[PDB]
Amino acid sequence: ATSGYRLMDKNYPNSDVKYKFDLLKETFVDETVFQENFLTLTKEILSLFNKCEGKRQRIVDILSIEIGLLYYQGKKYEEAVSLFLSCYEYYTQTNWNSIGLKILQVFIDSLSHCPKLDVLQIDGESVSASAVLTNAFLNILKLCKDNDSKEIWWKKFMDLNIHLMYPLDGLFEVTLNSKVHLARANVSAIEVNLKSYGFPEDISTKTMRLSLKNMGGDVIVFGASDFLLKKGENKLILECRDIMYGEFSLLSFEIIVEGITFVKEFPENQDEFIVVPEIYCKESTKVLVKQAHNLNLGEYALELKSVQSDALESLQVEVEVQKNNMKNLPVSFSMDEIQARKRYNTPFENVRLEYYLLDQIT
Amino acid sequence: LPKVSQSVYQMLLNEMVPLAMGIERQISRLKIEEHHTVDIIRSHNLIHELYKADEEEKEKVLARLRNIGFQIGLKLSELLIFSNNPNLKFKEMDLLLIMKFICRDVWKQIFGKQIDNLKTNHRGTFYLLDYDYRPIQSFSLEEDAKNEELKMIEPFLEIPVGIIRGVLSSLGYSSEEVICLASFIDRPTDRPKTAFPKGVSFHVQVT
Amino acid sequence: SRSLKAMGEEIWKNKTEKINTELFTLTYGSIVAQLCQDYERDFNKVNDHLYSMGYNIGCRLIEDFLARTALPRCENLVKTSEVLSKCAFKIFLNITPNITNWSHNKDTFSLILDENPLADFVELPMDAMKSLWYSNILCGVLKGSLEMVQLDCDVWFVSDILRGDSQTEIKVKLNRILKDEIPIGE
Amino acid sequence: LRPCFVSLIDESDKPILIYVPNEMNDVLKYNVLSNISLDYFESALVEWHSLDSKPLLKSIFQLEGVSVFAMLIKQTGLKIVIGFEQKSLSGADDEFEAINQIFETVRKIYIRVKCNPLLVSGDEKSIIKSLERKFDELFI
Ligand SMILES: *C(=O)CCCCCCCCCCCCCCC
Repeated sequence: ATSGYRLMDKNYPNSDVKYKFDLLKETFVDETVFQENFLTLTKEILSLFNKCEGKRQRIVDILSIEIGLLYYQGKKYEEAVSLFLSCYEYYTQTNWNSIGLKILQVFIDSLSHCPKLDVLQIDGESVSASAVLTNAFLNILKLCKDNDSKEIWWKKFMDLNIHLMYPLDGLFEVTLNSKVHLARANVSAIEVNLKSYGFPEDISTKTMRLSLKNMGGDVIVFGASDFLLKKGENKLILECRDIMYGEFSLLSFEIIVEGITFVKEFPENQDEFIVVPEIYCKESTKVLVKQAHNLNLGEYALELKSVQSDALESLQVEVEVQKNNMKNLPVSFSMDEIQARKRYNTPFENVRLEYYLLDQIT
Repeated sequence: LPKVSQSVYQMLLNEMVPLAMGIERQISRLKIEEHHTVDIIRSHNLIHELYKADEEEKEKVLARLRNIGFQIGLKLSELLIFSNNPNLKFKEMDLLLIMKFICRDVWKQIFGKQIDNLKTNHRGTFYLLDYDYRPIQSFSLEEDAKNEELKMIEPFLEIPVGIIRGVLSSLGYSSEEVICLASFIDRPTDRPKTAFPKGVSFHVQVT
Repeated sequence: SRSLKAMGEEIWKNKTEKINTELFTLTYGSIVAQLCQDYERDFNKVNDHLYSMGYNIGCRLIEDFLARTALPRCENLVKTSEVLSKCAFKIFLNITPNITNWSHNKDTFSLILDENPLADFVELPMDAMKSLWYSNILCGVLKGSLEMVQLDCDVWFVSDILRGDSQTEIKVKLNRILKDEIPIGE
Repeated sequence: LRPCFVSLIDESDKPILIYVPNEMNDVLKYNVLSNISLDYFESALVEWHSLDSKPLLKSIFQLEGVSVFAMLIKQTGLKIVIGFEQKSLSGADDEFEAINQIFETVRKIYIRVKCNPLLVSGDEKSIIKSLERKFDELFI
């Protein structure tokens, strides 16, 4: 009231009435000693509170961050950054958004100011300074809900490496629009939409993959490479080259930006499985397998046909049987040994594959 | 304070099992409302359908109706706590106080009679015993068909199960460590014989 | 014997059991909530299903209403309006809807619900702001009950305070007064 | 009496809503005050009511020139905290009763919004929007 030296940001209701707080003009005669006087008082309070078991812990954290902000005001950031490592991210799960914004903003600024800041350790293995800085940055992106004024942090970091996952949710959300349909010769396409309400600017992605898992366990990936995400609602088609048919359950969606990978792992057992049917196109290379047409008595065989064979650089087609009794292989591609696989390598128009029935299977 | 006629409320409460089957049959008589023909099937037919539908259909309908009762209890409990203000605490002092509150208040404000004496193991499960169970006091089939009668009532007994489950929720315990089951094992011990012959018991367990 | 208003007040005063309105609101709201939940918020058909509810419950409720009041059969909209305005709502829901919008040749009219005890506190989402009615059970009850007094009526909602309109209105137009049956034998 | 901030916290220390009835960084100060007040409940320093089964208001502390009161809902675990300017209080018993009435109105609004039969199960955004518009309607 008598001087006006601001402490961080805390201000009182400006009352016209003044107070002659003059008799104690010894501990704040200058501007410098005031900061460490306040620090000493706060440290004494912190020590007394910390000796109260663990029944009063929130005020301890508030006082600690107050000490950190005073260190930041004093421009001795080396202690401040270390002090903030404890509650590095603590005030973001418990919905204290302004507290998290303030603390994590000052943390990022302090880390960005000092020259070296090569290595730091939080509770164990020494984590890279850039690795934690980018985590804090990406956290403030989703935490700060201000529409257009978040571009300051973006411009701060673009001008500023480890393959690093993150929980994509909170930045992007994706829903399945329509379902699979043929688009070109031998590629099944599916159109999806993703709303980018987290970042302010357009994103130059590198690879986008949607995984569909079968009930058996194997998976198929619908890909899309080098797609420029616009700021807002945008739709795009994901193409899969190597497909399987049948029921399929959605597994996960992945954005691969240059350096970081955002992953969103779906829940399990939704009973919203999508089906990948066969779509017939005249211009589509395929291979057909079926029992032979002309054959002798007791001389089984298969016929492999290559529709739309024409020119092809190369292809490896392999055919293998499955056992039924769960321990019998009721067919063999050899009279002497017991084989369960054929491996063709060269192009063909029509070929005759042998067969040797084992016991009785129809 | 304002009030509504009890008869219309009771009829609305009873007409949930017909909802519980009509809705499920719509997921899985004809007349024109104003321009489009809507289909209505009589309420008494749907209860008979629920008697004879399926083992897996019945479980789905009972779960749906339990969810309805859970919503009743969940919304109702906060209002009763604000109004009557019992001497409970949030999570657990003892289950006896919670059940005493339920018996003395919830059944007063839903039904017209206090629920009767309740058993107490003092460790695990509690039994809530009600005689003549108001919302089915006028339910019957025939002079001879008595087993069919009882087996045709059981879906109606999910409203109070859901209500109790909801009231336990928002009062500490969630719907994972609480299991409640209604049954007709109760006897008309010495009370005057009403229309319905058999009482109702709610075997409710917590941990 | 007595005026309809006097009859309704007298029967409501000391000839009926009573239950709290707030419990009724909770019950109906839970019903509509479950309907909303498991139809995937397809609000076009929840209206029809609530209409089916209203028809079913009112087709029984008419018996209780007539057993209590023991009124004669209604014959024209003029007296029917008086009845369901100044007794029938008073016995059950304890409200007195107003009559306005008398169409030409006394064919149709509208019930203005000054207070709707079915929606004592409700706030629909933006999805239902202009899709749901939330009070279809009332007009369903009206259609079901009036079907049983031997007169077919077309009843629907014109407006609702929940959707943001000035007042809640229920037009109760009549289609035809169907006649009684007779048992011939050939 | 215009409150400075209104905070609602459940049993799990999850702040539902810390609405401020709108300078810019006062929300930070109010959030810090709410956090400090949160731990004040489970403390032997203050004796809660525990008498006649009635919610009891209490003057919990004064930091940053903001008289802040709080109430505890014993049966549900809900916690309401309300702040006021020092210059707007005369320290009269009728003012205490008025503040208690404001607390009761806030509790009624919270109950009415929570028992709305269109809340899906736990959609917090709808609760925040409804409570925010109701508080806008009241404190104005
Ligand atoms: C001549 O006899 C006409 C009689 C009047 C029609 C009967 C009206 C009964 C239904 C009134 C509405 C009750 C409330 C329904 C919502 C639960």
